[PDB]
Amino acid sequence: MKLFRVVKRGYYISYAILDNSTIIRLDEDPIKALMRYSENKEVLGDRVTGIDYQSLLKSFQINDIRITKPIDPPEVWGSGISYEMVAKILGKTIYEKVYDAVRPEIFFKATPNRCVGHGEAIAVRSDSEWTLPEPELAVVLDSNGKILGYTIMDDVSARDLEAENPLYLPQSKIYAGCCAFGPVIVTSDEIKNPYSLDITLKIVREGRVFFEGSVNTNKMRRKIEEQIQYLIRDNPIPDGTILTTGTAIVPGRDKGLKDEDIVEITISNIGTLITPVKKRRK
Amino acid sequence: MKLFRVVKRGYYISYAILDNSTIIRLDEDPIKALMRYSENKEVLGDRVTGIDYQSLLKSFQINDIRITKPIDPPEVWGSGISYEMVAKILGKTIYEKVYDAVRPEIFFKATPNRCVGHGEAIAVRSDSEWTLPEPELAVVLDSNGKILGYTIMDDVSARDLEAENPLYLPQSKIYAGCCAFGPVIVTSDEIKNPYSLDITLKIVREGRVFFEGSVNTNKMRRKIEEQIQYLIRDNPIPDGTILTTGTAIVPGRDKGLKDEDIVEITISNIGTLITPVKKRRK
Amino acid sequence: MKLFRVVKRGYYISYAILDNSTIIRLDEDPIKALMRYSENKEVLGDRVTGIDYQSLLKSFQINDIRITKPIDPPEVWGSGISYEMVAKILGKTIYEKVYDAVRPEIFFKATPNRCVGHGEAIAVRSDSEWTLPEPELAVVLDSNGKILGYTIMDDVSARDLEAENPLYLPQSKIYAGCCAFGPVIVTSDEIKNPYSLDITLKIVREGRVFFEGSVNTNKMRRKIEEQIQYLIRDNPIPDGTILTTGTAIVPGRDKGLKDEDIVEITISNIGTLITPVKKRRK
Amino acid sequence: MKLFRVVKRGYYISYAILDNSTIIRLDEDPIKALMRYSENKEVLGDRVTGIDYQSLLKSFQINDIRITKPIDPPEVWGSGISYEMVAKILGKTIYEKVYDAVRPEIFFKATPNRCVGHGEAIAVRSDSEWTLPEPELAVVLDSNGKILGYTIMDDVSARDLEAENPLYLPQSKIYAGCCAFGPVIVTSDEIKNPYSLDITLKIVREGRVFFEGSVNTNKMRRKIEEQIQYLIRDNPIPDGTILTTGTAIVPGRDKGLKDEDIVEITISNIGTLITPVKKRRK
Repeated sequence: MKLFRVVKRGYYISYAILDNSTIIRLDEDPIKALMRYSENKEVLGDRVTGIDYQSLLKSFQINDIRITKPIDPPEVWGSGISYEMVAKILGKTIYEKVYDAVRPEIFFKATPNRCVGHGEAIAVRSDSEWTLPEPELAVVLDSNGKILGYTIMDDVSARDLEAENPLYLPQSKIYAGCCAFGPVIVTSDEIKNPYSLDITLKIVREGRVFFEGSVNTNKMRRKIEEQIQYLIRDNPIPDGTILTTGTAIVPGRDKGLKDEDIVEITISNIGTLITPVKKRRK
Repeated sequence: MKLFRVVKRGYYISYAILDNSTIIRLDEDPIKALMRYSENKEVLGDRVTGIDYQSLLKSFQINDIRITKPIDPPEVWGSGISYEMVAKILGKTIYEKVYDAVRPEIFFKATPNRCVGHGEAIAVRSDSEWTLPEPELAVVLDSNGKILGYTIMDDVSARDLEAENPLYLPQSKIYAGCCAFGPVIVTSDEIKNPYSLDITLKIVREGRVFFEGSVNTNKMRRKIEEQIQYLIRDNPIPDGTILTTGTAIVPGRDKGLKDEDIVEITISNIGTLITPVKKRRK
Repeated sequence: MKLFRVVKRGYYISYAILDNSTIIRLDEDPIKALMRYSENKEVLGDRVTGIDYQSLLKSFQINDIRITKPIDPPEVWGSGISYEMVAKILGKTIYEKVYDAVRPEIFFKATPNRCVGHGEAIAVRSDSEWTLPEPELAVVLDSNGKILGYTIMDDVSARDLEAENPLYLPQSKIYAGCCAFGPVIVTSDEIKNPYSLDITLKIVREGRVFFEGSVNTNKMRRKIEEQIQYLIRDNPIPDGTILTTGTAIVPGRDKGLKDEDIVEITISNIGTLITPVKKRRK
Repeated sequence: MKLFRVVKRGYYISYAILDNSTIIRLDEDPIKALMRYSENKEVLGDRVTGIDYQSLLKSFQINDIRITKPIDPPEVWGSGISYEMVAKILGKTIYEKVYDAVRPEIFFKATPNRCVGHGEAIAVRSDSEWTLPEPELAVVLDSNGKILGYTIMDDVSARDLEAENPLYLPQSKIYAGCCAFGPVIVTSDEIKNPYSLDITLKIVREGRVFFEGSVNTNKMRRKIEEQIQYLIRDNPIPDGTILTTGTAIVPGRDKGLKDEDIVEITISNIGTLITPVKKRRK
């Protein structure tokens, strides 16, 4: 099952694609719907025609329906340095110490209103000279830490403020439009092996491929279930929480984002998340 | 006005004390009520007798009413190193670089369900050997960053995990019972000078004053309005957000919290916030 | 307990008077509150001062509080010809046949929005030349038919349309402002004997006692519990239904109501319900 | 447009048939949806397949969907003696006086919870020996009295209690299961001439046509818009009110309903409303 959501005259409607490319309109709340599928694979709703999923992906809007965030995630948490490869602890950089330590990095990324979806604008902080997208695999979680599905997430990071001091990390990570995900949430059975997926980042400036990069999830050192385990320890998370698993694609110092740019992120079996860039006014 | 809230048979009731020690039961939501007072000092409700504010402070519960968090803060943000006085940037420690830099530290502290109030238990992470309370002045904010009132907050911090690596800071700061505040929210006109208040920390173990410390807010280097300014920049905050302003009282390596302890925090004009300690099971 | 309700800035607040003239503000819905008292006589709320019940009765409004209907009755049912003393069945008038028959009269009187309260205007139909108030004792009922309390009701009746044909009875009885009740609902234990109460009707025109009449409930032939029994038979009634028990005070053909009139109805132990009259425009 | 509604796992879903036999699932509340069509004929929703309208009509339930009342009518009002052809006024029977008078009969029939729909059981009062169905054309109304659509209604009447005394009419007309309507609500443009429709009543006992009768609406003396006019005069009605227009098909004294019977009512362009009969236990 692949689940997406549209906004129509100020209200939401959630749809799901079954393997045979038939579209079902959901009776239930999308998060609630994912928990059900996670148990017995039952889907409650009616089969619809006239919903052009393929056009929605390309054109975002058709008539009076517009695609958006597939769900409203109550909490979004991140996890950095999970692939194989200035502030320093006794000679070693903080990043490489965490790479080797038992305890992974876990941080609070976003609230639902700080997130955007397919075809909506991510933002660059008014006071950042160097902001990069971080293309990551992300998981949707229930309150016990059970994986309800997968999606593409863009962990938008004001890399310059982070470099200045690791104590500025929250300011670098949490802001309006700091996070984008979609275009769907694929159920768990739609991905046989999560550690064998291709993630591709493209930044597009005035029709020009300004950056192109790729990495496969088989290069992920720190496994997903360990990230989950450390996230939920003594820490209650609501149903529909998203944990974003980290990035391997890191553009250079010169590849910093700016106004009008287009960030396209592709992951096998999920699709391509396209977000325009809007630079904040001081 | 001094505003508190009780839980009675599974529902909340909000009350407010006017200077002449008369208690008013509120018609409005407490956050909504604070926004009103912030404009024209109007309070909507009826005068009540039989509500023993003074007993509630000492005994927490009377008959079927129990005092709790005065409001449900949609977001709680912290701000460290704001008073005058290992990871390091070119010789200098990360903490002292932020002490001198233009940009203050701002971090996401808690969601409302991760907070507790007067007479409820703060927690120590199951995997922390050294956790300290951080006694701080805290402000209640509207969406524009206007100060709606003041309160006492305990920024409960797993100091050992933080010391190990600054990237563990979120794990050290965000968990169930990681934050406590109360016992009231005092309106802005109840504090003529916020930079002239006495904050006192006491940890009590088996009847014993295990730690006692004090500092006055006139020692606050980084001012409050600057913390607000940096918090809201490109970052939308909901009505009733609490920003906690930082601590000067830091117990030693040997004064780490444990099960059954009592943390009492006193600030002039606000009162005394008392929270028992509960140590988490692995 | 004597329970009343005010409207304050577009919202309701319910209060209750305990025998010792102390006023309690209710935590619960008034209908829900009556069901509780009906079981164990428990009242949930806080004691208030500054609510001037006695002024409210006389002046209707004080500052920003105005007295109104004590509850929103989901259904209002009437019962005619219950005291001892043209359409006709085999010589006898329909009214006198029902007087003698086993089966009492039961009719649907009003929906909640067709009702008004103490100090609000009852109406006369635009097409009625002869409308009279019918001063009656009324009972508040739970879904099983248990008496939750008593009140005063004015069954406002377009007597001329009724006289023309008994099939016009619904049109004579159901309209905007066709019904008024209050000023309180007295709990069941506040009336030792319901069949020993004085009901008094006064119509007041330009300061003038235009009509004065009285009757005692000891003259009630058809008992209340029989009316209840016939009302609920095969007929589900919601909690807080009001059944009005019938009238003995009937003004003459010349005493028909008109614009600006004042209808005052008094019953022992309950009080005096005052409603101005407004004549409808064609 | 022809609009119906199902109950599925404790919740409602509303569908509409467009002339070309395509089924649309509604985004809006059905009453709200009818008001929209009444203005500009716009319908908000998605085209569905797999909803077998024709099976629903015949079998009531398929899988986990069951057809029911097409809407929840806030108020149901009746109107008797509207076709061309003991209590008496000066020699003439009350019924024939109303037949000739300017003022039609209007009565309150039911609340929504006293109504049932296609395939659900109408009831006979436990104390009625002679109850008949009254097959009528019914209109759905907005608050101004504008006709939003048409439906079939069964005005179930305890004819014996009515005959005994016209003051028992409410008891004869208002009870649990006293009213049934459906199976759809047809929009106004689906009926070119409301005064040219065939209404057919069949009572079925153990496979046997126990009664069969028919009449055409061209025999309706008292017109519909006059009934509306008299209904709303000084009397506010909510959106989605149903007014039932009266019957011409009256079975004999021997054709009284009983347990297990099947009442089938057919009207041109609307369909056939089928309701089993359940006799009440004393």
